[PDB]
Amino acid sequence: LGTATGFDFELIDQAGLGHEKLTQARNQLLAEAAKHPDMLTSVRPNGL
Amino acid sequence: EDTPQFKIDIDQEKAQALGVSINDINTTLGAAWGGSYVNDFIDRGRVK
Amino acid sequence: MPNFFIDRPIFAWVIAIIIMLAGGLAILKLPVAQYPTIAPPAVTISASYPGADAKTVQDTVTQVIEQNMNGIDNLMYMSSNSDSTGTVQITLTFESGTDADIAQVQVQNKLQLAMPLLPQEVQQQGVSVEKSSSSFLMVVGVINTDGTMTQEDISDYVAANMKDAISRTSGVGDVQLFGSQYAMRIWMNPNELNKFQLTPVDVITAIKAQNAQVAAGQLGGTPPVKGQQLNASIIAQTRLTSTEEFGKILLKVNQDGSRVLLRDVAKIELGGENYDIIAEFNGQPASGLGIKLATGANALDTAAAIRAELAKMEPFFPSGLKIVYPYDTTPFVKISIHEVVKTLVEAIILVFLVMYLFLQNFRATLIPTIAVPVVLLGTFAVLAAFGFSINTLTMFGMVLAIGLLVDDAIVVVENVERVMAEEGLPPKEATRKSMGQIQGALVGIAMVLSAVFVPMAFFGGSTGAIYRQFSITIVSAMALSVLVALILTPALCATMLKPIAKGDHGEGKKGFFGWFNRMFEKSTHHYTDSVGGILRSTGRYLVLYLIIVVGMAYLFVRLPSSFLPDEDQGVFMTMVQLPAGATQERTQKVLNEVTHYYLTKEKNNVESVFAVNGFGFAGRGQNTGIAFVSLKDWADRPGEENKVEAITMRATRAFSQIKDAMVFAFNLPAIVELGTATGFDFELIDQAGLGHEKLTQARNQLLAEAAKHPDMLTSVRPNGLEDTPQFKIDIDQEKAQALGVSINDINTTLGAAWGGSYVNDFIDRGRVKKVYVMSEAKYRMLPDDIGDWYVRAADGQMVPFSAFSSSRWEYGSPRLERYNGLPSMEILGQAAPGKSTGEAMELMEQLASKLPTGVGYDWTGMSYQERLSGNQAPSLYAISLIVVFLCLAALYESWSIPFSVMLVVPLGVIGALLAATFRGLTNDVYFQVGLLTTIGLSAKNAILIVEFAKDLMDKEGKGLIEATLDAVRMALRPILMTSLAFILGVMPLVISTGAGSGAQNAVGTGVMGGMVTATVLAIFFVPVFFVVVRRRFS
Amino acid sequence: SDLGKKLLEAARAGRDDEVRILMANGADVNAADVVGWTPLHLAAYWGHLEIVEVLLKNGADVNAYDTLGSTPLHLAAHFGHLEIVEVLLKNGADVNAKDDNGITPLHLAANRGHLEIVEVLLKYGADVNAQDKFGKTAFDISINNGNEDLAEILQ
Ligand SMILES: CCCCCCCCCCCCO[C@@H]1O[C@H](CO)[C@@H](O[C@H]2O[C@H](CO)[C@@H](O)[C@H](O)[C@H]2O)[C@H](O)[C@H]1O
Ligand SMILES: CCCCCCCCCCCCO[C@@H]1O[C@H](CO)[C@@H](O[C@H]2O[C@H](CO)[C@@H](O)[C@H](O)[C@H]2O)[C@H](O)[C@H]1O
Repeated sequence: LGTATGFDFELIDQAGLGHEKLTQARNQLLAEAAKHPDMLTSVRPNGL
Repeated sequence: EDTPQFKIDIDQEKAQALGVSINDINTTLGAAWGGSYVNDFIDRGRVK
Repeated sequence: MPNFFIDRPIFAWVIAIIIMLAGGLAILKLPVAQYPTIAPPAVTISASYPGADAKTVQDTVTQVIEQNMNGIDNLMYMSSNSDSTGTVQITLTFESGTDADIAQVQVQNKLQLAMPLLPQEVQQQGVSVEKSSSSFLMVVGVINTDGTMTQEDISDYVAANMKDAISRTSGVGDVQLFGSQYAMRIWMNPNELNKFQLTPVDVITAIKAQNAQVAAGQLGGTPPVKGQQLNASIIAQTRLTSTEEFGKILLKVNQDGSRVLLRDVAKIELGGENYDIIAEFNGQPASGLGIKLATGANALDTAAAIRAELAKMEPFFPSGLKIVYPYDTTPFVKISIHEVVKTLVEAIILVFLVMYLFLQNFRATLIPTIAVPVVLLGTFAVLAAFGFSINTLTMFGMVLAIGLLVDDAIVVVENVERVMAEEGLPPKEATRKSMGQIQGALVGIAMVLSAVFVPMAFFGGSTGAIYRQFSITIVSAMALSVLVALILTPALCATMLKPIAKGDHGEGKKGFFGWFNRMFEKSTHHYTDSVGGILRSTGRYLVLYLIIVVGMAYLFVRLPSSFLPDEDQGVFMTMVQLPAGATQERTQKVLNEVTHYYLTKEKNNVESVFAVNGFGFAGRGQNTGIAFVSLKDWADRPGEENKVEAITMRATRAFSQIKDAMVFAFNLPAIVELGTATGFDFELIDQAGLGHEKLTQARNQLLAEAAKHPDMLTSVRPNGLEDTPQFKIDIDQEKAQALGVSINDINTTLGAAWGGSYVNDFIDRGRVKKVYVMSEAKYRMLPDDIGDWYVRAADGQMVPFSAFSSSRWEYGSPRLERYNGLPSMEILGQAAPGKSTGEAMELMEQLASKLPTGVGYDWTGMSYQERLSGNQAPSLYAISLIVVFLCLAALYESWSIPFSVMLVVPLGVIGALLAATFRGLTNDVYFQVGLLTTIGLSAKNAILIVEFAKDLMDKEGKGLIEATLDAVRMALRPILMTSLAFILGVMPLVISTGAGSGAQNAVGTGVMGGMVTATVLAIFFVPVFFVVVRRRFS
Repeated sequence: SDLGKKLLEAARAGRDDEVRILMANGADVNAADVVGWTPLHLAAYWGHLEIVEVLLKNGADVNAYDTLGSTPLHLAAHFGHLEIVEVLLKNGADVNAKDDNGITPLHLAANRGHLEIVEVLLKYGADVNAQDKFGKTAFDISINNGNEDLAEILQ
């Protein structure tokens, strides 16, 4: 159940786009989440 | 029901006399008429 | 509840019928086997490396598997041994109550993942994971009398024809072939191979090419050219099927054009996979099938079905082939069941006689005749419900129950007959009152007897499993007897019995019964006068009690102890160990003498001798062998002179004369599954990588120190083999590379010729079988033959093995043991006469502490079980003793009075110990259960006397002595009736000389002797106990 | 013989008291198992110094050879039994004894790198230039094993 009021999210490659396209899609979501400090906090990847 | 079968006999004595290895005969015959699974490849980011 | 069913007799019959049908149903569905699952779940990993030494097997297979045996649940310990036959066996023993299927699949799964780490030769042969803890139902022997078939010829037939059919038979759970099916044996010749400049490398390469299944394809296969009409599969080269085809295998074509075939450079025949074991049945070639019983199957139905299937095969056997049964365990199960029915039939017959002797009316003799069978059938229903089976232990459990089932029947009926004779009430009113006196007591007795036997089932390991069979059977039988005593027999008594006039004691009759009634009435007044005099001087009888209690303790300590009694099983073994380096032929000559002795000097005892050359339990090799002696029926061997123990002693002494061989006979354990279970099992562990040689020196040291204590330790020897001379050959790498000879071709030519090589498979009459290449005997015997083998160099020149090799003699292990991953050496031994096994372990631990640094130890098998069992015993006795008190304390409404009942325990134990000590028996399970039952009924007798005595004081306001004298008078008849019937009931068990007598003797002796004292003493001591206790406390 | 097989076991196990009793009863000291190993061969192998001396006192063959030509000195030198090597050599052990391979006690000693034993063998006149069936000397073994200490001794 982990942290109290936190979430574990998974961004999936459905069309077989590629790692490069998925990293860009991740960055777009990370950047759009940074525009919402009022709701979302410490949104980051668990990978390298 | 019982099916007709095409029995093919490789004369290994004749093969040796002509200088042909039985491995190359078995592979040629095997790969040609039956097919042969060589290795895998990546098709749009999936092993096939 | 008794009142409820006295007014509702048909309801009481319905419950009795419901119980009967449940029992009758249970009897049909109940599993039937000699013994239940005693030994803890054990999974054995078996692998094979053809032509490999113990160290090659250990360092490439055993160690690799051991390291991967992780993530497996409920493992107690792991043990393995690697021997010079090229065999390894890793046994993983699990916690008792572990699912054997889950245990095996978890072991199997970890092996599968470790398979790619093993040698290619071991992966070819494969690695078997089997439940080894299971035992054999019977061993079917297959022989050839007209000498037309070898053991290989017989083995192949059984495998190809008989095995699958027996495996399919109803109730069969496992079938192991005692031998192997045919293999295509290529017996290579080095002189012929060198003549044509060929090697075993060429022979192997050629077989792999010309004996193979080649994939081709299809005509008109998909995707096709549209318009195609026919689609046919293409068949190419398939496997060879005959010795002829293998003979025509081409190896070389010469310059002149002449062809070199496999038959030119080798002998080609169908033979065995290995020739290590030679099996003979009365000197004739033999194979066989080891058949195990399936889970829940009926042993008697299974064996009958196996014989039925073999009977249908009989018309299709080749001439000379015969079926023989050297080992069969069903005769025990059939006799164990028959003697149970016989006992309980005689028990009902005996009650009838004693009931009519005292009560003298057939109406009263039929109440026990109905009640006893009802409770027995009831037990079978509870037995089935708890997942128990009909076995020796559960069957003798019911024989030991009858004394307590019969008692309930007599006590109820007798008490009603007395009340009618004394007060003159009608049967219905008499039963209501009679039950009112005993109903609270019987419920109290039920709770006490539970507290005696139930805790005994909560022992752990092997001993706990054995005790649980007796515990549940007796507690179930006891429990149902009380329900039938509070439901049926009250209803029967109220309806079936005939009224007795007030003061009618049968003294008005004539003949025998008129005389008997006068005698007994006079004897009762004589007895009550004796108690009156005993109670005037309680002081001296308290002294006499302490002498019995001290006398009890004395005998209990001096009585030799042993888990189970040695039984004449109609089978025993003769171990044959020859010196280090001794050959197969030399061991056969000794086995022939053993076979000759048993068929000559024991012609009237021995049926057959199964001579197995090459196999031993303590290790394998050409220098070991065992002869399995199969005896005639017990009825065709009268007296102790014609018994296993007598013959064992005669054989041991007879074979003492034989030179260069350690030959001796010995009986099998009571439970083959469990093992020896007499002595200790010690493991000596290398904890700091000391090595084999250093672990040998530390072992010799421990053995030497054990020999200096004959007073404590006896027969303390190693279980494994000793180091033997082995032919070390050093291949010069420089010389090999110089002459242009590869190491692969050198190590293949050596390994293939001398060791043998499993090349590939071929199909013999629609059966896939192995192809082995190996040197013909005469070219792989002596070190001179090493030089006769040639290997081709790159330049095509044939170089002899002597050119690039050097040899010497060294010593090495032909059997390397490992315990829990670390190198070990198993040491067996036992406590000296008079000494306990526990004391012997204490010293072995002390001696082990003074061994060199890095040398550890551990307790395995029976030793591991004994220690964890010994820890439980104190806590269980305490629980058992506390609850007995608490139950009696509630029954009598007193903290003090319970002691009067609990003081009778030694009165029954002294008689049992006197009987056992006199007859020369041991403190075994059957005896120990015999004590608990003797204590049970002796307590039951006392409980009723104390209850009656107390109730008379409480209700009618009688004095202590008045009530006690009145109580013993009323209690005399039913005590004598119960004792008389039960002592006569266990008479056949004591005097039994034939089959399963060791069990019956242990059962009967302790019970009969105990009952005699428990009867004679209690009637005089119970009144003393109650009086002495009552006087002290208030 | 009976006692011959008991002495073979006694000599191997290293039971000095049993060997003593066997020498008194007259156990065959020239007794040999299937491979041709005498009690002295075994005593030398398993490193039982006291029994080697007792056996030699009772006329045991010091230059006894097995079915492959190896002597007790070969075994004593190979397995690094300095005390036993000296006793054997004092009692007239062939220092240059060749097995069927042409291997000597010096070769075997040099191979396992027993520096003390090598110098004892050379003291009693070991042929340092002795060649086995491959033409290898104790020196050729020393440089191949990479034993700098042993290399210096053989110069
Ligand atoms: C009909 C009514 C009677 C019901 C009977 C109920 C049966 C009792 C259930 C428990 C059975 C197991 O019994 C249990 O054994 C373990 C040992 O394994 C004991 O544990 C023991 O540990 C160590 C072992 O050296 C002892 O020093 C210690 O005195 C003891 O506590 C428990 O104290 C005991 O409760
Ligand atoms: C050890 C062998 C097995 C025997 C087990 C012991 C119990 C059975 C023995 C027989 C019991 C009967 O023996 C009984 O002894 C007592 C001794 O106080 C006698 O009592 C005797 O002393 C009392 C006073 O103390 C007198 O009042 C009485 O007149 C006198 O006979 C009883 O009259 C006799 O009947």
